[PDB]
Amino acid sequence: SLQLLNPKAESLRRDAALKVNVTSAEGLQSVLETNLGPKGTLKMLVDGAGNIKLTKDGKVLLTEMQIQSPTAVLIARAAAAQDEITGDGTTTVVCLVGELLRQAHRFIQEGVHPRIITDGFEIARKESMKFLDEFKISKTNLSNDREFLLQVARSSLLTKVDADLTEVLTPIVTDAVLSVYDAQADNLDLHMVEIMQMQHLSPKDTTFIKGLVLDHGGRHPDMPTRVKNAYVLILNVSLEYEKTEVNSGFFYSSADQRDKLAASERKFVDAKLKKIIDLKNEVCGMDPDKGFVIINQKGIDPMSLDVFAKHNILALRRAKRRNMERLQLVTGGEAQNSVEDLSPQILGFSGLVYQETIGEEKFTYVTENTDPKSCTILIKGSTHYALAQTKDAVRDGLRAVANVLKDKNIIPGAGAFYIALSRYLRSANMNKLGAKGKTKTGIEAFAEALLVIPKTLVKNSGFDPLDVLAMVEDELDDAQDSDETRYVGVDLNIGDSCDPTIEGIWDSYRVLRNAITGATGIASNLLLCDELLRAGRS
Amino acid sequence: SLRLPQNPNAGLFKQGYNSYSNADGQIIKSIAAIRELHQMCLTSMGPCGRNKIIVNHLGKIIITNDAATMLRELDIVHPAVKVLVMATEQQKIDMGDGTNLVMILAGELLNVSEKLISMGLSAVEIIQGYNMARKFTLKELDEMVVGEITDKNDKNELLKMIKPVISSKKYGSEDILSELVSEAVSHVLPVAQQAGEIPYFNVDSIRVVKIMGGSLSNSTVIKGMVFNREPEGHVKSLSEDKKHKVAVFTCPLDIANTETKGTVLLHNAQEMLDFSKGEEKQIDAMMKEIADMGVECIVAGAGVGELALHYLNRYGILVLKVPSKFELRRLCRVCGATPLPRLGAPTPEELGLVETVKTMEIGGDRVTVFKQEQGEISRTSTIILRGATQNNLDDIERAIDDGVAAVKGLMKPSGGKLLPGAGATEIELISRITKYGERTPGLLQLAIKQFAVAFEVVPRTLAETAGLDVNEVLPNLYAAHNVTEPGAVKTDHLYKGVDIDGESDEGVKDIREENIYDMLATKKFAINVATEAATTVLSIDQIIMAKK
Amino acid sequence: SLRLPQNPNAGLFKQGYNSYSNADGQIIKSIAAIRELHQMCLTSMGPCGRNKIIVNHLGKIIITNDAATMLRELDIVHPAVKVLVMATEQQKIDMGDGTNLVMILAGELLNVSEKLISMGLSAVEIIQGYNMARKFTLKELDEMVVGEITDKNDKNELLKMIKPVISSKKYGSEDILSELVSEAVSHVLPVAQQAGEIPYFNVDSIRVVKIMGGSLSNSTVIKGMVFNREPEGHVKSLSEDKKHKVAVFTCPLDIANTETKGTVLLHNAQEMLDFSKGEEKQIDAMMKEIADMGVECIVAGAGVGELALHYLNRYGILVLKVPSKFELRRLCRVCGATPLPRLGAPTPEELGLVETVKTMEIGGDRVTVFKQEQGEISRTSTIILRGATQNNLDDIERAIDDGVAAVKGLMKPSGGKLLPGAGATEIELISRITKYGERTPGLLQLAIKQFAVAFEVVPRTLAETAGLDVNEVLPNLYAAHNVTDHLYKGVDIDGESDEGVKDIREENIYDMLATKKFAINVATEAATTVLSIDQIIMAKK
Ligand SMILES: Nc1ncnc2c1ncn2[C@@H]1O[C@H](COP(=O)(O)OP(=O)(O)O)[C@@H](O)[C@H]1O
Ligand SMILES: Nc1ncnc2c1ncn2[C@@H]1O[C@H](COP(=O)(O)OP(=O)(O)O)[C@@H](O)[C@H]1O
Ligand SMILES: Nc1ncnc2c1ncn2[C@@H]1O[C@H](COP(=O)(O)OP(=O)(O)O)[C@@H](O)[C@H]1O
Ligand SMILES: [Mg+2]
Ligand SMILES: [Mg+2]
Ligand SMILES: [Mg+2]
Repeated sequence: SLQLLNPKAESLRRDAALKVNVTSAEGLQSVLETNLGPKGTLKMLVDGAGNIKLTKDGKVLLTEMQIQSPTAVLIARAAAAQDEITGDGTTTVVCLVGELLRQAHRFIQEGVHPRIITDGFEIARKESMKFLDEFKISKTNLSNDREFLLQVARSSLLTKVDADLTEVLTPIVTDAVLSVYDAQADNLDLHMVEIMQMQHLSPKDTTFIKGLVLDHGGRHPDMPTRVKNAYVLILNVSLEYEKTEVNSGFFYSSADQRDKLAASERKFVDAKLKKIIDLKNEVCGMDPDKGFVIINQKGIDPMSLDVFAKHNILALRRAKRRNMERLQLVTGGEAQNSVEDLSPQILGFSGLVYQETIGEEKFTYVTENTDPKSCTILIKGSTHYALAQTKDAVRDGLRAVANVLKDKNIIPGAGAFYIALSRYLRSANMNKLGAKGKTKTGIEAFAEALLVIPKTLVKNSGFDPLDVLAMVEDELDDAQDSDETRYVGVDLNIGDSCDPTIEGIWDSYRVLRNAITGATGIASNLLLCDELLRAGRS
Repeated sequence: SLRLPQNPNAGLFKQGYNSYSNADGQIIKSIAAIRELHQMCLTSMGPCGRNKIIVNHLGKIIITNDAATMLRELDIVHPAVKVLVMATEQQKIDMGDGTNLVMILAGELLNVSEKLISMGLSAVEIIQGYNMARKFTLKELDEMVVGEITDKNDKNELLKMIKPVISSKKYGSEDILSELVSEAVSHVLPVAQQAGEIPYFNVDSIRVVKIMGGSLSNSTVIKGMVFNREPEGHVKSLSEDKKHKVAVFTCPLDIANTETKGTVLLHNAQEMLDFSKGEEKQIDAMMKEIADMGVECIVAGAGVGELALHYLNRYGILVLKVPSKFELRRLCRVCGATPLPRLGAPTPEELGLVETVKTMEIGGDRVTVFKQEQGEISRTSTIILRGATQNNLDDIERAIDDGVAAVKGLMKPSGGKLLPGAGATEIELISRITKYGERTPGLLQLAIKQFAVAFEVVPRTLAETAGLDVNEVLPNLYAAHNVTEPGAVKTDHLYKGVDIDGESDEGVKDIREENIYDMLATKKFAINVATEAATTVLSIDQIIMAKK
Repeated sequence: SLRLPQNPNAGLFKQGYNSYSNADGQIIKSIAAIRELHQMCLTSMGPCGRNKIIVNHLGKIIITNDAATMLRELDIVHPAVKVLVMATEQQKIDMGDGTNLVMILAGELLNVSEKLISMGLSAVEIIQGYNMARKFTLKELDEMVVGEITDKNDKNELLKMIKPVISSKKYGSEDILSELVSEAVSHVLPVAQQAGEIPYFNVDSIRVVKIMGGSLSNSTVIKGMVFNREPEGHVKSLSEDKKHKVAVFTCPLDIANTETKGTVLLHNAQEMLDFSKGEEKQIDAMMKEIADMGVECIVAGAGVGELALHYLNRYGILVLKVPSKFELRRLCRVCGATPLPRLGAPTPEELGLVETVKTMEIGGDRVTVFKQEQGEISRTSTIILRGATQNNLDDIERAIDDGVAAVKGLMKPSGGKLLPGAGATEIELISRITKYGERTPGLLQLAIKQFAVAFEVVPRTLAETAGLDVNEVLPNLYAAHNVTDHLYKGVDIDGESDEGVKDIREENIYDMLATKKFAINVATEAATTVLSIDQIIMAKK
């Protein structure tokens, strides 16, 4: 009846619309099916502009490649938002939504109504939350165990890269999150850790630095490159040509006044420079061994760079806005806007300050701090896409480790959480559950859809997913009567099971809780949609 | 039956998106796509290598045999080829040496990988085979090193370093090109032996000036920088000697103007009569303090007004125009001067020293001579390059830069660490990795043994480009390495290498007399980049392209 | 999200195929599509009905109110309309009467089902509702017949059958058109004391020859046939010969030749002199035996050569071509002769008798008159129409064809009897179907009640086409049946219709019982098919 409302319109409903959500989610999951797992495939994206994106992250595949199917747009926006808050779960939600639609599609063909199927998803998901309390293992932060943070960080590293880059980046991420933990217990992920792309040597040479690194360096040659003891002065005021306010200007009566009025431009610049000189007069003690540096947020007039050169003062201009907030954490001083009020207390402290000039760009390195409150991670790579591959690998590992210190609990990985829900939902009495009759069927579709992820891990290893899970179910049968509580994982190397606690495979708590909650709402709204149409004024 | 289903549910992505996976022979097509541009750089390898012509969209022609330079102007399509293209560019930036080796070695690792994949080796086991074999390769390079450069500067020792590097790029005459580069290096070295200071070198210090006409034998080395400029007021040979005092001003010479609304204000005719003579006394008072200091030359960084050029011709002061920045920055390093923005009297301690400034006709235009002399040495010397064609002038400039980059390799490491040349470095690694492949049990020995087979391209390429049969010459070279080591020490068989033309039959005796060697610091990064370039291609199971 | 998935079934079948299935459309949608053509037939129903002009791609214009004729020349893309079109075609071929009733009744059965489907009643139980209601309708039509007549002979008995049919089509003429058909039927029927065993009757016994010009009142009835031809060789002898023997020859008149192609073979010139007089005396021998038998008229279907026409002109023997074979057997029934393909000589038993033959111009063109008075004719007649326009006489011929079709439907079975007209029968069927639903409880009561509602369209169409209110005259008609005199109440078309009651026996407007039985069975089955088709499959172009 839509052809009578609009002259030209396209619509698909009932069985036509039922094949929309099932088939479109099947093709999207197949792209990320080979992605899941540390042995998963590696994809490269090349656009028409010539850029190259090489990563195993499923979020880059969704953002770079456009999707014409509206069904996957709902999944792409759900998989993207999962990586935003939890830093993980992009490819997990896609495998959950795509499979749960197919597992529930078989009963839709049998005549079961979609609503009573989606009603069983909420009943089965609320049990995963009650089971999550007994499934999680508590970890006390008072022990300050470094080995625990090493095994958790390797979960995301072994997936994106191999063991070569994992062994290098494992202590780097651990040393980065070590300074994040404080007596205040507050964890701030953005200011504590950054990703700076620089092409030097090989990607495997990436090293950790305990102090802030900047993209700027001294423009004047006489500026000291290496300063033993430098006092960092934070200046957010810029010395340079101003907007001048509509450009009123000067009017000189005689040629002697023309040059007399030209000296007024340096009157305002030298006015703020005398305050810096007066501040240097307090720290003048041990001047040859010590030093004084200036870091400005905005560009500095090259006319005034010669003033800092005679005093051997390193000047840095056009610095980032976020870098100004971290100068108090690295050096330990305070920020100063107006130069009228200056004190030695706001001055920072650094044990080593040096600059390494590579090519046309110059970088400034700061390290050796008494009590540094923040650190950095210097990302080195061979190629442009190599800088992005490490950027996506380290950043995804940041939220994984940071979420561990937020709560007191940790979730074991290796498919131990998905297999445990299968035996729990199938063996649970339905009288305890609020679902009865045909709603009992919808719960079985949710439990069977969770077993594909541990089978998807095996598909990348070449082993038969059906035969490798036969030994997992047989181990959990005798474990209940033997008075032994042990979690059974999946080892893809030998094609047998394993223990995630002994092997060191752990997963974040916030990732799986938001993934199942997010994937359930997507698949439920798609099963409840019986018609898909397109209309609008263009 | 008439029309295919045409891949149902393909509307998930745009029609321009294509999916290519390791299955269906696309990983073989990717390796076959490398061989298209691989054979292009094979004929360019070695001293007998052939240069290539590449015409861009703007019409500029760059004739060079360097793999890193040729791949810049070429438009690449296949994604995995860009992995090989960007791998050769990093080798040219970092070490400035061994660019053709990264292109050839990374391409041969994929050629031998085609047989490895056909036998059923997974992509994971192939990567682990090259990583374990490369770690053993880097350890054997330090064991096979012979000799050292020792002292920084020597007349003879610089002929064992820059000369074998520039022999592959525009071979021509040997001693002619080696003396021009080796002379400019000795000037930029601080020397100062026994002082214990940290050595320093700049790759951008030596500048090559391209001047058409003449011949290569007429080229020379100039201690100062050479520009094409026409003096404004007058030309002066400055035969009165006693050197000179020179000052450099990065700011232009003119009356200081207000940055906002510069305007002449005259209230009455009394101020108008003295306005014309007022500006003349300003430049006179400012330029008088410079002439009183004995400054015969002034370097300007921007346009200078005519009123300022008048008083400069009164005292006989030369005028130089230095546009942009980098051109003026290297001028002060020659004379040892410190620029200052003001027009006042410069500081006597910041004044430079240049004995003579000459203007003569070289390529038909007036050039200014900043050349220094024995005393009061200068840095950032320039090399005048004469040639009949401009195309040869471009690659020789890059050939000299390859020799300048070789000097940088004498600073950061502990020494030069010379390696046997003529392909003897990659050949000795074949017998060592072969023994290493047997010492490792398991299925990983297949990728390790084939990793040493990829090193056979260096002797085969040098023999093929020399007009010799690779079937007769190559097996005859293994006869020296098949006898291993005798019951006595002092074995010189490690100096055997591949010969170009001549009498063939191996030859050149021991390369120790030929003096051609290789750099160890170059071979370290040349193998690492070439291995990661082929590893990246083999680590990608699926390739996706857009719009095409 | 810009482009749709296009569905996986798009690759299945072809893009030219279109699908209309349950919940996919149709379901009182397609029923609303036929309402455009249904309203076309509603305005053409009754004596006040409106004719419709239809221009075929060939350019011929057919102006008639007959639904079977209108839907035949119209090209209709909608397939389910053809179910109703082919339903009206059966009514014209077999019975020939009631084509407008089938299209209107079947169209309303789909309209009353709009409320049934909207209430959730499945189409399976709807079919069973109309089938059980159709069986009860046919059983109640026998008790309402007061017009049973055993005569079927006298001319005044046809005023209750042929005349009511003519009243609807070309209502401007009543006694003029009824006299033309009633007199033609009296001629084709044999004269006998008692004729039993269902004497044979066909639609070919009465014919219509349309002549341009002249008023319709000037028309008359001719026992013979009127064809447009050119006589040759002589003027007729009028009544001087009285009854003359007419010989109808199938083969042309000429010297008999073989089917294969022959030619003349002359060896010597002696046979050349006898070749001229040979063909003259050869055909003259066969033409001489015809004149000896007293045959004044010879009809040869094929072309007659000049050599045969030469001899027949001097003896005064008429020659008529009659090119068409269909009209050749019609002249044989006038004289009562036997068509003879052989030439030979005419036998007395195989020759017919014609009283007189004349050539006159009715409309300005010369035609031959076969009219035979005092003679014996069997199942032959004609009706000469006079009109100013050709299109107006087209529907008049169809009105005559529908008038003689009622005689065929009356004579062939045991009888057609009579039924009260002018909305008298349709209202009585409403009270029968309504009370029938309350006798048997069940879910079929919804389909039975709506089955009686569709009967309200016929009596109100007479009031609607008369410029009357269906909310006054029609409701007052049901109160007139409250209670013989209550079965004769009907719809009145006149300025005196304000009372809404006119006796049917006054004007004697009756309908055939066998016509209504055949019209309901076709209309019910036609509406049953539309509701029994769940999915529609189309094709490209
Ligand atoms: N080396 C491994 N061995 C076994 N299981 C692993 C291994 N690495 C990752 N996994 C499993 O793969 C799942 C997905 O991990 P990851 O790729 O980090 O998240 P996502 O797939 O959401 O990007 C985890 O639940 C984890 O249990
Ligand atoms: N005259 C010669 N005889 C034998 N071998 C030579 C001769 N000249 C150069 N070679 C060898 O050929 C190789 C060419 O190196 P190449 O790939 O051209 O370096 P680059 O790319 O940095 O110019 C050198 O390693 C050198 O050992
Ligand atoms: N003069 C008249 N007065 C009242 N009713 C009439 C008159 N003429 C015709 N009718 C009615 O109009 C109806 C027309 O029906 P018609 O279309 O002829 O039926 P069918 O389709 O069987 O030929 C008849 O039933 C008849 O009763
Ligand atoms: Mg992850
Ligand atoms: Mg070289
Ligand atoms: Mg009629």
